[PDB]
Amino acid sequence: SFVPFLEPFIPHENTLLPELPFVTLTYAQSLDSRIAAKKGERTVISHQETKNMTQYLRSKHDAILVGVKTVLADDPGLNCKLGTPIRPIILDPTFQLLSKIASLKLIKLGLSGEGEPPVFITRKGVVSPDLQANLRSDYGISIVEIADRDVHRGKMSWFAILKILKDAEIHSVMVEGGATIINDLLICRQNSVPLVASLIITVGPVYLGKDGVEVTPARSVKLGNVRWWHGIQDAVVAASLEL
Amino acid sequence: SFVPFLEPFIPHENTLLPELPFVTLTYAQSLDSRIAAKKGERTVISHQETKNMTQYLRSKHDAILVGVKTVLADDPGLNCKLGTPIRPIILDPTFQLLSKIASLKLIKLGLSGEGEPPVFITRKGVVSPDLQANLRSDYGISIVEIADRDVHRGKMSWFAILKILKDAEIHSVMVEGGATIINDLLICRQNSVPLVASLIITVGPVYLGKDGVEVTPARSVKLGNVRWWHGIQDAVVAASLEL
Ligand SMILES: NC(=O)c1ccc[n+]([C@@H]2O[C@H](COP(=O)([O-])OP(=O)(O)OC[C@H]3O[C@@H](n4cnc5c(N)ncnc54)[C@H](OP(=O)(O)O)[C@@H]3O)[C@@H](O)[C@H]2O)c1
Ligand SMILES: NC(=O)c1ccc[n+]([C@@H]2O[C@H](COP(=O)([O-])OP(=O)(O)OC[C@H]3O[C@@H](n4cnc5c(N)ncnc54)[C@H](OP(=O)(O)O)[C@@H]3O)[C@@H](O)[C@H]2O)c1
Repeated sequence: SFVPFLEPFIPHENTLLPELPFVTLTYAQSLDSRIAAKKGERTVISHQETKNMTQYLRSKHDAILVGVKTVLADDPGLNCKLGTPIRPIILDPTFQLLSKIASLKLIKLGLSGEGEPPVFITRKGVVSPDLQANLRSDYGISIVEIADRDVHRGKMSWFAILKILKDAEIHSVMVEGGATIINDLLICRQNSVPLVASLIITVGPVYLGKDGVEVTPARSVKLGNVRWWHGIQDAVVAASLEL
Repeated sequence: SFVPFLEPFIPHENTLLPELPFVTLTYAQSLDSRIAAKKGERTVISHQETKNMTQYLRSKHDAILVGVKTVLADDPGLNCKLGTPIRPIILDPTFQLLSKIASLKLIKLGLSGEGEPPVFITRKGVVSPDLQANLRSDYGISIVEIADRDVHRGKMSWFAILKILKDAEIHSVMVEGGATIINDLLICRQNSVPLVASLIITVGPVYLGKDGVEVTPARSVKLGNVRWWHGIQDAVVAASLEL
């Protein structure tokens, strides 16, 4: 199955950037490299054989990270079906989700103990210190702020985010999407060294077409240590990013 | 290997559109569904194991088809390294390749006997009857014209093309690219029946990025009879198109 297949790619000590958590970038794509169907169309890409794999990967990571738009589009739970704890991290620069906090599935799971209470990553001063105290008391939420010095062209530095997480004793983070985060992380380097340690992609045998949500990085990206797995319907490629 | 994997997908007689050849649509893609690198960058997608697979598929087809821009970009051979004959078919509506005829690898192979002399598919009256006689004498070229009735908004009808090829006793055609032709054939139906009988895709473990040549159909497309294979570097998916 996928367990021996993934054994070299689950978080491990041989990190080229030890001030950062072990970063897994992982997503499910159609053949034409879409990760969501067009607006109004149901998204069916990954089948249960590879959904199980994703749950297994979540059991090996301290944290799971997605962007606001993923939260808005999917209302994900962001816990682990095996029952191991995993900390949800939401990249929400202006805290758009504030008005939905009481409705979110990830908030509910944090309150029911079926999940861990989330961390939202925002720009400086987006959430006032007393709003943070109320949200922390009412929902268990933490707010983590990125200084303006670490924001370039309106994008928070991935290095700054990961260093904060690592300093909060998050030793491994599973970044699951969406397309913006995937595209940025695929090309993000620190002195030629990729921040992503493991890249694990489910390929579903479907086309979602030109109006689906596309993944493609701004330049070409070479992979190393490639290994393929497949089941009845889906295939999975695991790899590292080349220098 | 890939031989028993491909046995259900190589040309066979159980065809739903017997006035057409058996059509295999087959290409090599990056993970981000690009079939060629950005302008001026080298395109390395398919590794030797699947290059061998492509040559094996050519040995099962009467004909191989590409568009002009593929020929311009790649100057391809379009023969079969196993030594079996395969007829090159070039979709070239205005015969842009006229000026390059003497230089093209595929013409040289036709003249050397390592390949078969090509067929060019043009609009009506693009190549005068005595230019065709000369080109047929000087290079072995055949010109096939598509009637104006079968051309809509500049695009020739695939149903008309394949009918002509079938009527010329091409019983199976391997359509290899490029993106324009792949995108069109992925959605092309005749009374809900796809013209493509087999879809065979090599996925190479690489991203070519946003400036590469993208494959993605204009709407979502479902697959049937999905089967996966993988080697040391590449994966391969074989499927039919769903009704
Ligand atoms: N099939 C799969 O595996 C899979 C997995 C995950 C998600 N998805 C899909 O992905 C789609 C969404 O993708 P998306 O690209 O639209 O959204 P996304 O990547 O989840 O979120 C993007 C947003 O997050 C913020 N953000 C991300 N990186 C940032 C950075 N470095 N600095 C600052 N802010 C940053 C920005 O928020 P602001 O707009 O507030 O600046 C940005 O607009 C959904 O349809 C979802 O279903 C699919
Ligand atoms: N990795 C792989 O498997 C693979 C395989 C093949 C090709 N490729 C790459 O693909 C690129 C070519 O893609 P592309 O989309 O530019 O070219 P293409 O599909 O080979 O040719 C497109 C051109 O062919 C003509 N054409 C196609 N369908 C037609 C139709 N139904 N009716 C009339 N004319 C039609 C038109 O020529 P006019 O402009 O004269 O109308 C059109 O602009 C090249 O870079 C090549 O390297 C990659």
